[PDB]
Amino acid sequence: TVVVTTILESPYVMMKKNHEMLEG
Amino acid sequence: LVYGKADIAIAPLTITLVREEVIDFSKPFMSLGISIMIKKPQKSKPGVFS
Amino acid sequence: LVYGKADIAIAPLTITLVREEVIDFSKPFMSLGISIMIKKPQKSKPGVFS
Ligand SMILES: O=c1[nH]c2cc(C(F)(F)F)c(N3CCOCC3)cc2n(CP(=O)(O)O)c1=O
Repeated sequence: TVVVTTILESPYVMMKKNHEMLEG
Repeated sequence: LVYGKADIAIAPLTITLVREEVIDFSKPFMSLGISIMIKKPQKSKPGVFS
Repeated sequence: LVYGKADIAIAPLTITLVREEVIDFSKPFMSLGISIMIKKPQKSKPGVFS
């Protein structure tokens, strides 16, 4: 496995609606 | 990345000299630049003497 | 370059996977692409008795 680092930046990296339900 | 906390930063990170001196970048996967943003040219109010 | 005849190539040379396999490329010094080319619109001059 690897440690991919990013930032919250739409539309590059966006959280889905069901981010509280799913955690991965 | 320099301190080992991450392997690869797949993010919109700009290839620049300062950063380039400490990490290594892949070839750009996206080329961009500075640009002008304006409001869409709405219809003008008819002038007196139009 | 690969066979040692030259020590650096500073012509306009595309960055491609095939070429990148055998040599080293700097970061791009000029970004470009395919583009469309047409004749200038050539504004019409109206006839006198138009
Ligand atoms: O690395 C490459 N760089 C190239 C650079 C140019 C130009 F920008 F024009 F200088 C051109 N053309 C020269 C004349 O035709 C139009 C553009 C070809 C190039 N080609 C061959 P291609 O891939 O067959 O186009 C390459 O391989």
